[PDB]
Amino acid sequence: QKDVTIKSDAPDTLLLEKHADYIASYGSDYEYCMSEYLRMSGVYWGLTVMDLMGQLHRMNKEEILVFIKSCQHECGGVSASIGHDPHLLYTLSAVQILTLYDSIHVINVDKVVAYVQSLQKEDGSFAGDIWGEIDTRFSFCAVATLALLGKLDAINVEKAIEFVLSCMNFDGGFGCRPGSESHAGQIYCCTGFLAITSQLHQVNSDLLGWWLCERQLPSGGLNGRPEKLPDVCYSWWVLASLKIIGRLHWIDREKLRSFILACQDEETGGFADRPGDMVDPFHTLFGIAGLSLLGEEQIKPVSPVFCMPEEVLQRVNVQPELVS
Amino acid sequence: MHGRLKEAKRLEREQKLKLYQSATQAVFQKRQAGELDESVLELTSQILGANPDFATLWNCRREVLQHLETEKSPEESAALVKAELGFLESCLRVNPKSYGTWHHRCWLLSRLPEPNWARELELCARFLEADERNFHCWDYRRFVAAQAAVAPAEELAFTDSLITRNFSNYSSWHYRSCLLPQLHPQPRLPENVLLKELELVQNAFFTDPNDQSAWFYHRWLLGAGSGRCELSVEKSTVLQSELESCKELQELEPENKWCLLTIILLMRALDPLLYEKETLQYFSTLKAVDPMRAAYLDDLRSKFLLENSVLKMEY
Ligand SMILES: [Ca+2]
Ligand SMILES: [Zn+2]
Repeated sequence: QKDVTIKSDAPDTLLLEKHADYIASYGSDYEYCMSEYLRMSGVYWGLTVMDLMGQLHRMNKEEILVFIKSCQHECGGVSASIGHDPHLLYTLSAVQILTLYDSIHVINVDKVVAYVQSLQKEDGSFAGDIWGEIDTRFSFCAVATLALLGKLDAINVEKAIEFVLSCMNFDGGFGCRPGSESHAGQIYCCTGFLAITSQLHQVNSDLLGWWLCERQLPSGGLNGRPEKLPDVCYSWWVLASLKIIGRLHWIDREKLRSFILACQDEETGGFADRPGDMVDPFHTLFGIAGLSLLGEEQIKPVSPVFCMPEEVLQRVNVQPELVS
Repeated sequence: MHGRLKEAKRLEREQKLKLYQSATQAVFQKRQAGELDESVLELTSQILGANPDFATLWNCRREVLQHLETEKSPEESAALVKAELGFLESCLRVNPKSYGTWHHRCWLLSRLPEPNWARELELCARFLEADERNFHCWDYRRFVAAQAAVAPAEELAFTDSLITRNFSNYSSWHYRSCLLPQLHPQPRLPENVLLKELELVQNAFFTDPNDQSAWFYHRWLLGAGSGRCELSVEKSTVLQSELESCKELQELEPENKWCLLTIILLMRALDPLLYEKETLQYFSTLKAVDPMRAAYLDDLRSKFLLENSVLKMEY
């Protein structure tokens, strides 16, 4: 019932040239300045989307590699920006970036591994950093980081699995911690986790698949849970989860595709969360990544687990089997 | 960022920036200098109010509070924690959905000798009456309930009032789904519990047939419970009664897809083979009413038809 109405002059074509221009120029002040606490992830979003569009070369590799090395702390963890504190979120983003650039050597991999290992708790959960916040988002960050590094065996895998499964809910979904309500972002993190650790047989794909496909509103856009507004970044969170569990056809592909394209800004380029809002690189990545999962020919195939081009993951030989 | 709809305004924020930037600079200089003091707390208070997702600044506050506890009197430390609780609450008023703010409050409370958990449960009730879907607040409430050993039964009574007073109800039904199994444990719900729950959810979705949360919870009840098809006379009768009530509702709300799906599910729960004809008829009606779910509905129907072949081959 809560939904947007898409206007009749909303963009209905894919404006790749404009999106690559938008990202290539991003960061040449306010919100920028203000989002510096997530810069490493911001860099990952821009680079990944450019690579999916065949334009990664237009970004600054050498500059990014120096920035990344400057963000690894003595504990082995990586921060969002220079002088900020290390966290699993930005350790993942950094490793995804280095993987895109085949430059893993730029940081101390042994120390990343020991950092991830040190944040696992007795129940198998992961804290995001030394201050102890527990979230299944960090379970995914931990195993996704380690998988890309070839070091999944560094953590207690069965305990980690048991924790994630203790976050499974009556509706087939997953939340932040045990007892937490189902949410598409957490569902992405947990199904991604279970793909990486070879535990998808433990998901009820029909039940969760149903909950996910019921995220699609009359507008064609997807929300993140019952009774919320659609948002372009669920084109990623919901669609990726559906793909992981083999139920992507449970969405109306054409209606979602029209919704996503309506979220483009035809003047600036980029995508916004919903039509006619302000554009950002986060929604630009997730819009483009959603279109690729839906089979858009001008965009490289994207991994639903790692949100990186499949050709990158093929190179590092990390491609978790999904549900057929 | 989300929900950002597309000189004095533009120059004001050029002024915000430059103060935020100088305050930020100053915090990091003080930190590298090892100056873990109140003036840090003053500097970060300015920044965290508007930018609570600046996680490193919450870490700085904790570093300061940790340090000051070492070299301040008990009474001075107590004053600092009470000031922090006030700061946190003022932050939650402007941005009630920040992971950093909720975590800092947990971190703080977990350290106290000492903590007034009843006051924290009340804080939850207030934030939940403002937004009954705020999962951060529900998570914090679960944390507080555990720390203070609040009994499942008490939390169950809290969910009832929330469900009946309105509306907006998914988070409260979800909580019930976790609470009930604790009251009636097992290493699946007991039938008497199940029947009461069915009566409660069925009130909900007849009261507001829109209200997707009751239908989602009801689908769970229908499987939790069971068990199978060794249906008691009472449960058999209750489910047949639900079936007819959904048919009535169908007549009243002919665009309501939730009641149609639920009719199909009820027939499955009652007698898959005896209701095969009607099940197939309902699938057609439902696909026409909810076309976006056509692929899902064909797959569900194919699953049920396979189940039906297997039942007939057990003859
Ligand atoms: Ca370049
Ligand atoms: Zn979004």
